[PDB]
Amino acid sequence: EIVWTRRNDPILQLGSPDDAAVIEGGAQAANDWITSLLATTKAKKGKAGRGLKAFNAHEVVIAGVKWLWRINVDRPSESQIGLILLALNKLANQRIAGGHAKDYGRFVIEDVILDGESVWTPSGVSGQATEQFFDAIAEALDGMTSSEFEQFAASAK
Amino acid sequence: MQIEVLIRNITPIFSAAPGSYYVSLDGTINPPQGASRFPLTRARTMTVVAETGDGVAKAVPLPIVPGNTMRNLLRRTMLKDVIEPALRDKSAQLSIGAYATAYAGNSSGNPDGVPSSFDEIVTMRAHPFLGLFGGGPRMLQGRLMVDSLYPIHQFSQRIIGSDYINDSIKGGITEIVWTRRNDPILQLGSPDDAAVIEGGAQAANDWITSLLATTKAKKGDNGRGLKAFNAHEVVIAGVKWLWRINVDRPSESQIGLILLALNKLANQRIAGGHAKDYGRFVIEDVILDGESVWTPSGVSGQATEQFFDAIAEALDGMTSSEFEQFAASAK
Amino acid sequence: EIVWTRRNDPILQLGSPDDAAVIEGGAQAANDWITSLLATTKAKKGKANGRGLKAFNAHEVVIAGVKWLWRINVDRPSESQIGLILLALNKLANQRIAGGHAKDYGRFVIEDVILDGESVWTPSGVSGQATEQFFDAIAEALDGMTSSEFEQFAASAK
Amino acid sequence: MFVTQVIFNMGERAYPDRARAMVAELMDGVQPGLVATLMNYIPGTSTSRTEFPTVQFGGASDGFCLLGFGDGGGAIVRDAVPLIHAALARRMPDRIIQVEHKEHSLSAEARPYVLSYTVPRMVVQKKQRHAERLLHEAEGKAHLEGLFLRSLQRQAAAVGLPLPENLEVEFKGAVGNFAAKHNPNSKVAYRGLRGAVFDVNARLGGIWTAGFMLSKGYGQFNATHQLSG
RNA sequence: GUGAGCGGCAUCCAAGUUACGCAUCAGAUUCGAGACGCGAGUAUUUCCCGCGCGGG
Repeated sequence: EIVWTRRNDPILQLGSPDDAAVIEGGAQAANDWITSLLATTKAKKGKAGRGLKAFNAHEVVIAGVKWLWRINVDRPSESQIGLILLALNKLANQRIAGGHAKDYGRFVIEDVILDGESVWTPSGVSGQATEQFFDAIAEALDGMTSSEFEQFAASAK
Repeated sequence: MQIEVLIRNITPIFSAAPGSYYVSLDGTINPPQGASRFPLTRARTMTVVAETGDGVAKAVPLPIVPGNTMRNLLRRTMLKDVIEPALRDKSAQLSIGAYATAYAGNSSGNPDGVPSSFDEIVTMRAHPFLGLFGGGPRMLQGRLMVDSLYPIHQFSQRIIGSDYINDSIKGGITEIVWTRRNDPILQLGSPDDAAVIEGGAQAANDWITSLLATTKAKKGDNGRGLKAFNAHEVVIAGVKWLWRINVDRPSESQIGLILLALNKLANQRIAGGHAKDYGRFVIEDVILDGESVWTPSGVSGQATEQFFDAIAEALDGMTSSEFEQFAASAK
Repeated sequence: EIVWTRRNDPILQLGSPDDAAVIEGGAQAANDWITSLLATTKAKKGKANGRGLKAFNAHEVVIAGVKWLWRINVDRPSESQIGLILLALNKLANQRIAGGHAKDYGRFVIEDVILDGESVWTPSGVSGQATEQFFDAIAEALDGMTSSEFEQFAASAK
Repeated sequence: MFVTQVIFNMGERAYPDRARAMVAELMDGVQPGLVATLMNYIPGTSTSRTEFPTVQFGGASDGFCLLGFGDGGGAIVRDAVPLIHAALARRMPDRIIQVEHKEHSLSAEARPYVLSYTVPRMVVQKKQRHAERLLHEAEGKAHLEGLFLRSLQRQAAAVGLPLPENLEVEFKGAVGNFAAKHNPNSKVAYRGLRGAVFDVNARLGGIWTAGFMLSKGYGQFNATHQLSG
């Protein structure tokens, strides 16, 4: 679907002496702004820096559609699967893509399938089938030190 | 920080949808050619996926208030009712560019294109106002995720949820409102009526003669004439909405600012219909992370006193310097 | 189809001292990084030697869902070699055709395997009566397979 | 299939014939081509045309009404209203003349139902030798529905509108009688009947006319605003 | 019976790894479903348009 977005010029909506009381120069500054805008508009139209007024559109996927996300890992350890499942437990707290101002990208996880087995409970990824992964990642985090990151990021030249 | 605001409008909401649509005299939207076809200004709608009770999912149009409109409503409330008086108390003046940046996120249409220093980023993101919204020359990420206004309807249950299923409405919630325009001179029928007009009868007869002259052309512009019969579509009155505001890790001052805006939100109309008193709403419940902080006197109670104290402290030490630095262009 | 790919400078998405708390030095390090980035960007703009983390490029891919034909010929093989090829085909869908590891490219599914003009592919995989001899022969060869042949093959005369 | 109706609100209710004379005097000043076109006069002469007149007059609650039959007559009225309105404004500076234009769609269709129509004023006599045929209602009735059918066919042909070939119009009754006077100087008063009602086997749309001498505005009736029975 | 006749450029080899289209933006400002169809004018013929009769 297409959403139509508009940007206003605050000074054009400013039409009371109290409204311009907060602006340096008072009414003189607003009058200069409006007349400069008028001159620029007339010059641009005659010609055949950009002002504030705008009218655009952005195209979004409608709300309520279901999506399938396929994550594949080749020969993972228990700690890595645990980390992935921990991220999926707290994944809904973050938005997918774009539209931060307009709260776009919000989602809810309907199901998580773990090699053909559904491991999604109402309270997240839970169950005996996932206990070893969580225990392994908890131990790995308790043993996590920055030396691995520093060694990884250090250039060899 | 999840905020869910329950809004019931006591007047119809008129958020006009861009584009030219035509309606017949019997309410038929986009009627076939040949019959009378008057222009119709449709209400904003968003197609959403919903279940109509048969268990299958289909895309249906839902009349909404666009999220950018509600975000600007919140911004204008905060500025005009909380921050502008605070700056006036200190007799602080914002420059024209700073005012433009505070009211529309930027002063010009050309972005700076360069990043901001980390110190500037943290200073603005800690600001009670500029942190919430962001923008500016060097584009800044605001902490505010303002969503659209979704009516509590059977079509939005797949979006808002089933928590508010008691306020749902099953039928349509839009209505065609017919407007007119009669010519002032066409109502003059006696010589004493036009005693104020320069020349009176002569001027009125000249003007209607010009109207007849420009009306003689039917088929094969400038000076259309003061006569019209069109219509617009409004979301009917009384429907209960849901507004969702999510904030990315706020300080207590920013939460207090948002709560103050919600307290003073009912003093500003939602969207459109200024001339016809459209957009009047009352807040019926405010939920702050699953807890209801709304009282008949507004947002109060010990659960929100720290936010109000923090925002009051921030306002009492608020200067125009932060806005001037935010709106300053680095190119 | 053409897919557009972006890379972002992580230090530019810091917005609070909490995010920079894990960074050694913290706000000072972030400011130094951003100042160096700005200076490098200005120098590159003026000149128009390190490179930053901001990148916008594209790569071109074959759209998903298109059917492919793969033709394998073997020059007079023993039944062990045919059985080995059949086993590889049975376990081939677990692999991925080409590059694009990060984006999960190259995933596929085998639809039909034709063996000398006849179809030998079942829902389970390469199976049937016609392929029993190949599988038995390759099983025997695997049981009798040792590292001696590989070692002799890889050995260099000089 | 368009009949243009224009209403002039003189302020004081106007006679049809007096309005005709007044506008003819007013038109006499302005461009003669529009003058002769308006009163259906041959350019250079002042003779009433044999063919079905398309531009005619009529009364109103506060003035006179222009009724331009057909596409040509409608166009003539449409480009003639500004000049006549300006002339009226010049002639009466003591009152404000106001004009609204109503462009109607003209159509006639047949239905098995018998539709009853009423006409306020009717004229059925032109000459005494024709009044010799009108000496009694025995010959009058045939003349009545004959005149109605002839007028309907004439206006349908003038506007180019096909008409139900199986029409049967039947006069029903009378209420009142009046007199028809062509010119102020003429002493002869033609026959006039008020409250005339007749039955027709067709749904009449737009405005139709019956009688004689279309160029004055008598014998008119609006089928659209009259509803039906 | 052509300085002719006769003569495999052939075998083996992964283009792959890593990378957020993102941040910011009022569909707003004005205008009545309320007005419009005749109870308007005398007695018997006058200049004429089609040709006894249609018709200014």
